[PDB]
Amino acid sequence: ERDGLFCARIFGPVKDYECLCGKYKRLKHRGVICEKCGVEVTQTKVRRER
Amino acid sequence: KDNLLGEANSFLEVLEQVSHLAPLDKPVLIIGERGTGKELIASRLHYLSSRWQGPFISLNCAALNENLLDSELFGHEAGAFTGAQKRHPGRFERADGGTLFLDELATAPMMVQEKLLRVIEYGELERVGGSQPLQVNVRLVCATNADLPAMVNEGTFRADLLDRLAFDVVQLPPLRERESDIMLMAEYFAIQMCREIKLPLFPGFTERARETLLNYRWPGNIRELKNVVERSVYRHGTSDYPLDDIIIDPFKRRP
Amino acid sequence: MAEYKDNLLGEANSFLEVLEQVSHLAPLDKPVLIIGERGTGKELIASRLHYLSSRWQGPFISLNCAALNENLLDSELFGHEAGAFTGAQKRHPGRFERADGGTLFLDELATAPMMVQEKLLRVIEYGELERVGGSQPLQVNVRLVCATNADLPAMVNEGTFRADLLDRLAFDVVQLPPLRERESDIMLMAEYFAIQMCREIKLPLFPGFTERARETLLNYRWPGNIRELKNVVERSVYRHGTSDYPLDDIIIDPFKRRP
Amino acid sequence: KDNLLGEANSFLEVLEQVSHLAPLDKPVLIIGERGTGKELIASRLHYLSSRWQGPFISLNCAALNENLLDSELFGHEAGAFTGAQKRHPGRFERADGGTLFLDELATAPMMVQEKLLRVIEYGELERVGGSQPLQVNVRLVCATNADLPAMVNEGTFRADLLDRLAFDVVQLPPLRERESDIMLMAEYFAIQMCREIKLPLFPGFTERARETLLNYRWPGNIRELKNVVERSVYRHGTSDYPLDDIIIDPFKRRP
Amino acid sequence: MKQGLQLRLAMTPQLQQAIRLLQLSTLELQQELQQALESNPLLELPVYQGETTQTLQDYLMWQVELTPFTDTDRAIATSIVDAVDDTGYLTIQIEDIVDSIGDDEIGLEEVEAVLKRIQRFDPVGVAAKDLRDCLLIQLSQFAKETPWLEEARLIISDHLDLLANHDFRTLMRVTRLKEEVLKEAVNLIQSLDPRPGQSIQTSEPEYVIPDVLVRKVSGRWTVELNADSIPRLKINQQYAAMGNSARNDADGQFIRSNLQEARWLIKSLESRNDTLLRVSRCIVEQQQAFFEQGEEYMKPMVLADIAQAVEMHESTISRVTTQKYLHSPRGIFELKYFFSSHVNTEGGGEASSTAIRALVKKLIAAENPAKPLSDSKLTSMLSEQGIMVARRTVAKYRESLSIPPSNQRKQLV
Amino acid sequence: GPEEITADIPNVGEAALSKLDESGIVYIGAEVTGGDILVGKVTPKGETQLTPEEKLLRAIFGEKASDVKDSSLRVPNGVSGTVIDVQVFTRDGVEKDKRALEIEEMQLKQAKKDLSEELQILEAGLFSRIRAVLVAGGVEAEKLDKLPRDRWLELGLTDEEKQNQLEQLAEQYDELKHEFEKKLEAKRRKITQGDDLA
Amino acid sequence: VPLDGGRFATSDLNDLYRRVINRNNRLKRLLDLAAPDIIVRNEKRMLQEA
DNA sequence: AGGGCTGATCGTGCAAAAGTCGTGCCAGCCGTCT
DNA sequence: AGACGGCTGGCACGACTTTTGCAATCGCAGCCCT
Repeated sequence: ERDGLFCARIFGPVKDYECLCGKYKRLKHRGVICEKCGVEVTQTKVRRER
Repeated sequence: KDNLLGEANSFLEVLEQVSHLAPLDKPVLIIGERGTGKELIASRLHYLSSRWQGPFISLNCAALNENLLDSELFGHEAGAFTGAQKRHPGRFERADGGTLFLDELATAPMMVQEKLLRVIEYGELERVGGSQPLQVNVRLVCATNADLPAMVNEGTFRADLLDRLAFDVVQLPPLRERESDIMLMAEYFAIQMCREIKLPLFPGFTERARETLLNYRWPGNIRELKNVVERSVYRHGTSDYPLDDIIIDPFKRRP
Repeated sequence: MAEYKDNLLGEANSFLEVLEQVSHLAPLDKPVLIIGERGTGKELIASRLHYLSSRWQGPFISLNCAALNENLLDSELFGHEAGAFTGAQKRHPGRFERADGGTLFLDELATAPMMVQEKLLRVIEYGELERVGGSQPLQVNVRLVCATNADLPAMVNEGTFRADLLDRLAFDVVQLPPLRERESDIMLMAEYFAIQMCREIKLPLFPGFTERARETLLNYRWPGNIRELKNVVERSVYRHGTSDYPLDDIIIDPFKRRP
Repeated sequence: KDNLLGEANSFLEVLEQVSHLAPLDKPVLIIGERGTGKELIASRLHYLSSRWQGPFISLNCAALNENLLDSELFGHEAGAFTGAQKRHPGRFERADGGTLFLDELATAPMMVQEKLLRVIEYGELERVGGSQPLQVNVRLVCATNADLPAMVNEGTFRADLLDRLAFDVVQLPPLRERESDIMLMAEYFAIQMCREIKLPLFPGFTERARETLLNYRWPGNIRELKNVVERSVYRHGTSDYPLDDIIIDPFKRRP
Repeated sequence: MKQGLQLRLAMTPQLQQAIRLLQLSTLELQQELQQALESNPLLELPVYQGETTQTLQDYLMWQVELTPFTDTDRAIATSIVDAVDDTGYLTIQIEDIVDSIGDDEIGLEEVEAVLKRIQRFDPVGVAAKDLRDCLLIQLSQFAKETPWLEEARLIISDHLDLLANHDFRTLMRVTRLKEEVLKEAVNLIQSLDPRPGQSIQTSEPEYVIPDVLVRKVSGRWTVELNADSIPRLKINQQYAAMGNSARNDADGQFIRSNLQEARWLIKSLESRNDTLLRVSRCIVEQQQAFFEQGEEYMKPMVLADIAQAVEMHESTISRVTTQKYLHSPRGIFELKYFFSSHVNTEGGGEASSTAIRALVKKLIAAENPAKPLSDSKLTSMLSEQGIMVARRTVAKYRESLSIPPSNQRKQLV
Repeated sequence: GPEEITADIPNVGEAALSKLDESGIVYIGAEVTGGDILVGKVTPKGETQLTPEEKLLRAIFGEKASDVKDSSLRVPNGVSGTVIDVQVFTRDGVEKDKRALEIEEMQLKQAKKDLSEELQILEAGLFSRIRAVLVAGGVEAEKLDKLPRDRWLELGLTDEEKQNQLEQLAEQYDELKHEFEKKLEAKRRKITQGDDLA
Repeated sequence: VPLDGGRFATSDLNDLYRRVINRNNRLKRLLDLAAPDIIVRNEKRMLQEA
C-alpha cells in the first residue's frame, strides 16, 4: 500500500532486498536508494527496528 | 368507474359485457350514439382491463395530420429529415401495453384506414429508416358513431379495418332507446353540477317537464340532457322553480 | 430444411393442392405472386411461404405501401447516403436496402402513387440500388414475394395498375380460394378456432358447434377467407355460453346491434 | 450485350440502328414495348456506344420524391438547410459523361417535366445556392411505353419534354407484331427455364402450343411470353410433355 | 406537420474534470478520491506469519548461511538469492547486483564462486539465472550411472535448439545419432529439476478486484456492482453545521463552494456507477453466450443505441466505459473485454477475433503434437459460422493466439 | 478449479501414483508404510503468460504448467498400517463415481439380494399356490416341476375353481411383480440419491 | 494473524492510528485553510489523542 | 443631478479528429517428397 | 533437392470506438465620475 500500514519508504526494509517498485533490487546494493521509493534495501531486522 | 350510468337492464348488460371483455386485450368496437359518452365506459373498462396497471393512452383518429400521420403512429428516428433528436416513441409506442381508445375512428380516411389495417398486425414498429421493426403488444379500443358496415359498403373504410375489429361491437342505445333510469341519472348529474356551481338544490324540482322530455328525441343521448338541464337551471336562476315551462330548447327563441 | 407453418389456415378442397404447388415452386427465388382475399388467406399464405422459403437467415422484410408517408417513401425505398436527404448522419439503410438477399414481402396496398410504382419498376430491373445523393449505384440481390386481392388486369385496363408494373411482375399467379367457394375445411377450421379459443380463455370445455351454427356458417357469405371466420368465431366465443347449450343463440356476427 | 435478341428483321434493324446511333451521344427515344426489356438493350447499346468504357447510371424517372427534386436532380451544397456535409454529385453528375437512360418517363410529373427541360440545356449543374452552374456533357437515352405525342396532345408532355429527345423515336415491335423469332426466342426461353428449373430438357418439346400462342396478342411483348413459357414449363411437372395442353392464362381459374 | 422537420447547449471546466475522473479505473478512482478528501474540509503480533522461502526466497539464504561463507561470499549469495524471480532462477545476475552495489570488492568472480557453491544447496538449482546451466547442474548432481546419461548431457549442452522445435528426428540427424536412441535421455532431461522448485519456486499468488461480480443468478447473468469496491462519498455534515453559523462571509462562501463541488463530484461518481451498471446489464444480455459457452461464443458488445435510446448518447459513455472489470463464472472480464469483434456484420457481428482465437486454439489442440492442424480447417469452421475466415484471414488470428503450427514448429512424433 | 482426485499430481513419483487407484484414491485394503499418498486431489494453481522460458519448459517436460497445486492425501507422520475401508461423499451435482459407482454397486447388490429374497419368497408362494391349484387334477407335479408353466397354465384340476383361482392368483402375481419392481426402483433411486456435501 | 489466509484478521494490529493520521492530515489541510477554532480544538480532540 | 458599470449566477453531451481493430491478403520458408 | 503449402507475419484499409475540449450574460444599483 502507498503510504498505508506497513508502507514502503517507512517502517524499515522490504521482505527481499528488492524494492517494492523494483528499483535497486539487489542485496549487494547498500547505499543505493530507489528513486521510486526511498526504503532500505537490506536485511529486514530494521523493519521491526524502524 | 365514475360514469353516471343508469344501471338499467340495458346499462347493466352493457356494464357486464364491458367487465367480461375488460380482461381481454383483443380489439373491441363501440357502436351507438356518439356525444353520449360511450368513451367513458371504454375508460372504465380500460381501468378494469387486465392491463389495469398499464399506461393507457387513447387517440383521436381525426387528430393526426395527413403528412404527419407517420409521425403520429410512430416516432422519427432522427436518421432522416431536418428534424433532429426525435427517437421518441409514437403514441402507441408511448403507451405500449395500455388501452388506446380510437377516437374519431369513423373519421379515419382511406389512407388512415390503410394505416389502421397495417396496425391490425401486432407490433413490428419501424421508425424512419429503422434497422428493424419493434413488436409491442398493446390492447386496442375503437369507437365510431357511423356504421362501420355502412362505411365498408361505401368503401370509405378499408376491409381489413372492419377485419381489424375482433370483439363485439358494443352499440349504445339512444336516449329514448333505454329511458329507464335516465331520470335518476340526470337528477344525480344535476345535483352534482349544482354542488359544483355552489347551487344547493332546486326547491321547485318536479318532473312534469322531465316526464314530458322522456318523450323527447334528445339527439345527444346523454350530453344533451345534461346540457339542457344546466341551461334550464341557469335561465330559471331560482331554486323554487318546478319542472314547468322547462323544455330542451336552448336555441329556441322565446315569443 | 423443413419448417412447419405456424398455422395451416387452408382449405381441404384445394388449398392443400395449392400448398403442394407452392412447395413445388418453393425452391425458386424468382418473383412469387400469391393472391386471394385481402386480410384473409393472404398473409397467412405469406407466412406459409416464408416457412417454405428457400434457404435460411433471409430477411423477410415486409413493407406496406400505405406507410412511409408520401415524400419520405422514396428515401426509405432507395436508401440515402448523401446529406440533407436523410439528415446526413449515417448512410441510411433504406427499406429495400434493409433486406439484402431476403424476401421482398409485398402487400396488396395498391399504391396510388404511380411514382411509387415507377420506382419499384427500377427496383427489380437488373438487381441494383442507389442511395439518395449516392455517387455510386449499388447492385443488390433479394427474393420477392407478394399477395394480391384485386384484378390486376382490371386495374391495368382501368389504368389504376400500370401496365409496366404488371409486365415486370406477374410471372406466375397463385390465387387463394374465396371463402364462399372452398366450403371444405370450414368444419375443420371452425373446430380448430373453437379449440384455440377454449385453450386461451381457459374455458373448461369447448361448448361445441350446433348444427344451427354450422348451417349459419355455411350460409354465411364470409367475405374474408381466413380472418372473417376467425373474427366471427371470436365474437361467438365472446358471447359465451353455458355448458347446457352447445351453440344455441351464439352471436357469431358481432356487427348485429342488440335490441 | 447479353440479351438473347430475336435478331428478327425488326430486331436486327433495331440493333443496326442502335449501333448506327451508338456513336452519337444525342438524346433519343427507345419506343415500343416496355416490360419487354428496353433496359437490357439499353445496357447492351451503352456497351456498344462510342464511350463504351464509361460510367453509365440509369434510373426510373418517377423513382424520386417531389420535395427532393433538387436533391435528386442535383447535389446538396449544404450551405443552407439542416443538411450537413453532402456536396455529393447527383446520379447524372455521377455518370459525368455516361448515358442517362430515361426510363418510366411516362410517370414523370410537371415539376419533373420542368427539371427535364432544364436538363435540355447544355449541362449547367447549379446546386442550391451554388457559386456557378457546371456544364457537364453525358449521353442521353429515353424509353417509354406511351406516346409522348399523345401526352402532349393531352398536354401532359411539355413542348420541351417532347423536344427533350433529339432523335427520331425508334419503336420496339410487340409480340403479336414481330412474331418472327417467336419459335427461336421460345426455344431459347424454354432452354433457360429448363436449366433454371434443374430440368435438363423437355422430352415432349414441340411447338404446337407455342404455335397456338403465336396467334395471341402477348401484350408484354417479351415479358408476357417469358413469364408464360416459364409458367407452362413449371406447370407441366414432367419433361415428356409436348406442346399440347400448354397456354398462357395464369389468371383464369383452371377447369 | 409535413415530411419536414427542424433542428434545436454549452458548458466546460469543472464538469469536464468531473466527467474525466469517471473515465478512470476503480482503484485509481479510489486513490483519487482519497487524495481529494485529504484537502476537503467538509467531506466525511510483530510480523504476522510465514515459512523459510514462504514466497520462495529465504530457503536459499538459510541454506547458504548454514554453510561456511565469508561476509563478501554471503553478500554475493544474498544478491543471487534475493534477486531470484518467481520462477526460481536468479532474476538479476551477478552484473546487476554488482552495479546496484557499485562495489569492486564484490566482483563477478566472487559472485560466481558464491553462486557455484550455492548452485545446489536447498533445493538443487537455486538462483538458476536463465536456467540452462542449472539443468546441467541438476543432471550432474543426478547420478551419472543413469542410462543414456552421456546422451542426455550432450542434448542439454548445445542440442537445446534442436529439441526446442521438438524435432527429435531432426535433432538425431544433427547429432548423427539414431532417432529415439536418447529417448530415455530425452525423458530424463524433461524430468530435470525444471526451475528447481518450479511450482514451489512459483510462489506467484493471486490478486483480483473485478469492478463487478457476475453471479449469474438463475441465468441472464445478474451483474452486481462491487459496492464494497465502490466508495461511498460522505460529506462532513459537521463542517456543514459549523459553517452556516459563521458570520465571516469568507468562511461561509468557502464552505458553500466546497459543498457545491462535493455535490458535483458525488453526482459525477453516481452517474458513472449508474452508467457502468446499465452498460454491464446490456453487455451481460448481449454476451450471455460468451459468459456461459466461452470465448468461442463471442460477439461485439460495445454499448450503442440502447445507451443512446436510454439517455444522452454513447458519447462520454465510451469515455467512462474505460477500465471496468467483472468477476464471473467464465472468470474476470473487462469492459473492453465485453466488447468483441464483428464478423456477420460490420458491427455486432456474431463471431469475434476472440472467438477466432478460441476456435484456433481448439483446432490446434485438435491435432497431433507433431504438426498442428491447418488454419484452413478453422477457417472452414468460421465460414460455417458465417465469418468466412479462409486460411489467410486467420494468419492474424493465429498470430494473436500465437499457437506454433508445424511450419512454425515441427515436432517429431 | 476444484481439487479433483485423479492421481494426476504434478511432479509425482511413479510409486506414489502406483498405489492410488484411477480415482485419485487408492485401492482398498492396501497397506501404507510411512507417509504414503492415498488420494491425490489436484487443486488448481494460478496461470501465467507466454513466458518463453516456461514455453521451452513446456516444450521439454510440459504437462505441469504450474496450474494444478497438489492437494494429494499423504499418510501422516508416524502413521502407517492397513486401510480397512474408505467412504466417499459427493455433493449433489457431482457424481464422478469412479469408485463411488463401484461402492454403490456393491451396496445395491446387497440391497437387491435383500429385496429379491422377500420377492423370491412371495413368487415361490404364488407358484406353489398355482401348482397346488392345478395339482390332483391331471397336472402332475412333474409337469409343474419340469416347467413352472403356470402349473401347466390352469390345466384343469377343477377348471372352474382351479380356473378362477388361477385368474385371481395371476392378478395377484402381476400386482406383486409390479410392487417388487417398484420397490427395487425406489431402492435404486435411494442408493443413487447420492450424497450432498457443503 | 490471517487464520483463513483470505482475510488478514489483524490481531489487534490494524491501527486506527492510521485512520487517526488520515484525520490529522485532514486537520493539517484545514489548518492550511485556517479552519474555525472549534474545528481546530475538536481536530486535536481526535488527532492529539493519537 | 445624471451616466457607467460594476460581477455576481448562469451545469449530464457530444463530437471531431484520431485511433484502432477485423478481416483479409501477399510473401517467403521451411518440412518435405519428390 | 526444389518446389508444394500452410504458417505466419507483414501489409492494407474502412467501420467502430473514443475522448477532450469546449459556459456567456447578466442586471441587480450604488457608487463613483461627470
